[PDB]
Amino acid sequence: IGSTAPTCTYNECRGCRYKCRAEQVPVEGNDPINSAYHYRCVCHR
Repeated sequence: IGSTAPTCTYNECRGCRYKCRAEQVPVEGNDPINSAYHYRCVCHR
């Protein structure tokens, strides 16, 4: 749908040891032009 559909692949968290997942993280809101949404990988429990 956007860029990282298949998350960042648990390897994205190579090191920790909990639940790994990636998601979209916008910064410039969205109402105005759409050009500021990236994706990152996180490792929480």
